[PDB]
Amino acid sequence: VSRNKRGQVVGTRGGFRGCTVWLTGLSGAGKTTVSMALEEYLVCHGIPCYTLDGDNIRQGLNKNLGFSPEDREENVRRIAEVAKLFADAGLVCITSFISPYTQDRNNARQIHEGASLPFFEVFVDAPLHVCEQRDVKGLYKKARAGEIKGFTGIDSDYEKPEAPELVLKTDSCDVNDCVQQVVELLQERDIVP
Amino acid sequence: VSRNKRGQVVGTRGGFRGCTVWLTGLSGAGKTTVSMALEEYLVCHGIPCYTLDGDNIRQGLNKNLGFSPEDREENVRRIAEVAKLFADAGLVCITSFISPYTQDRNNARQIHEGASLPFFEVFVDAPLHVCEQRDVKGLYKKARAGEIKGFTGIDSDYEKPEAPELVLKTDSCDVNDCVQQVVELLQERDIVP
Ligand SMILES: Nc1ncnc2c1ncn2[C@@H]1O[C@H](COP(=O)(O)OP(=O)(O)O)[C@@H](O)[C@H]1O
Ligand SMILES: Nc1ncnc2c1ncn2[C@@H]1O[C@H](COP(=O)(O)OP(=O)(O)O)[C@@H](O)[C@H]1O
Ligand SMILES: Nc1ncnc2c1ncn2[C@@H]1O[C@H](COP(=O)(O)OS(=O)(=O)O)[C@@H](O)[C@H]1O
Ligand SMILES: Nc1ncnc2c1ncn2[C@@H]1O[C@H](COP(=O)(O)OS(=O)(=O)O)[C@@H](O)[C@H]1O
Repeated sequence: VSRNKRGQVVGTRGGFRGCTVWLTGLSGAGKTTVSMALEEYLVCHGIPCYTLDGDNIRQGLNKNLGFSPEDREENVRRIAEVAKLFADAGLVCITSFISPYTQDRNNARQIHEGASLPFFEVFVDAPLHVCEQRDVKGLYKKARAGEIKGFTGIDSDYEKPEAPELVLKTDSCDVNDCVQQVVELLQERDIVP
Repeated sequence: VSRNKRGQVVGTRGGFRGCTVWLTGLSGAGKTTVSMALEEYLVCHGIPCYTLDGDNIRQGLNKNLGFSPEDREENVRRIAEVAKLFADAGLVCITSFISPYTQDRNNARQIHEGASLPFFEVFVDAPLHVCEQRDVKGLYKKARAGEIKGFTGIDSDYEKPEAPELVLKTDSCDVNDCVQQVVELLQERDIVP
């Protein structure tokens, strides 16, 4: 069946709006918080969606991947292909992964734009020194202590987005305020009516 | 957000009905035909769904897998995890893969029933001699000729389902008739109202 027919039966608000909102950023930058609140926002506004994150991907589909650069590349590649299917199905697919390599984020975008599906890269941008100081899950302490090897920002590279569709300054917005900025982008791009 | 809230915004017909319809069977048994017509049927009845098949999975997510037993196991494992996400999102996920190994089909089921998501194994059951004689894509000729190695039914095993939820005798039903049997199962299980 065609995408337009999907858009008729997916959700109450007519129109096909499948797409992928690709969050990227350091550990503790707020990706989980923003993605969960974005999901709540969309559902409350009648827009079916689904979130892919480390919790539901790296314990399942990607349980056989570590954090070597090669495994992060394959992690993101698989996530991009799954997000493309969710977008093709008519859902707003929100992805919440560190995704530290420019090439793999751009490969994820190419998979979508080849299939003529919208792809929005959102750089969840908090300074590393802020993420370390808050250390919301204690991970940065263990990384400095050597108990987690190759942790992004400490012993593994994060390549900052140079051309995201949106930059979220999460040391300066509360959850709902950063969500409002994502909603504005989705309205501009005719995802959210 | 919860599954019940998803069921409110996914589709027009209220109620959460996410699940996976897992087709299994020999090449040429009719999996593609039945899955595509099932998708058409559900969409026409206002039920959002999505089909995973060799066309959209083995050229994308699973492009790095062959047909060794080990690669078929990983192929099915990844597909099962993706189907579980689609079911969790509230969609009827139709899968259309040979899935020749009992253990991997049962592992796929366990992934779903652990997450309390319904899983319906449909054995698309045509005799191998029938599939060979029709040879709808010419594949069986190339398998006998040695141009495709380890082709299911010729140089690779198909373990017949012993406990499917439904057996589809596709040498004896036309497309719509086999679809009607799947619809009956989904009605019995409160997926289709
Ligand atoms: N001053 C603030 N008040 C409320 N929420 C905030 C504030 N600053 C950031 N956030 C939100 O908190 C999450 C993490 O922000 P961060 O500054 O990394 O940690 P923390 O919020 O614990 O200070 C992000 O989703 C962000 O949107
Ligand atoms: N007598 C029939 N008339 C119409 N469709 C059929 C008939 N027998 C099978 N089918 C459908 O054709 C597809 C493949 O059936 P199969 O017998 O393997 O090949 P073929 O249909 O070319 O004879 C299946 O989806 C099945 O539902
Ligand atoms: N070495 C690590 N580097 C970054 N995150 C890690 C590492 N080890 C475990 N984690 C974590 O695994 C999740 C990050 O995974 P991803 O977002 O999937 O990373 S990515 O680089 O491959 O995109 C977080 O739960 C998290 O803190
Ligand atoms: N050696 C093969 N055995 C079975 N199918 C093959 C083989 N090589 C290519 N194909 C095909 O690949 C698809 C079957 O793939 P799957 O359904 O994904 O198989 S499975 O065994 O791993 O579940 C069909 O398009 C098809 O005919």
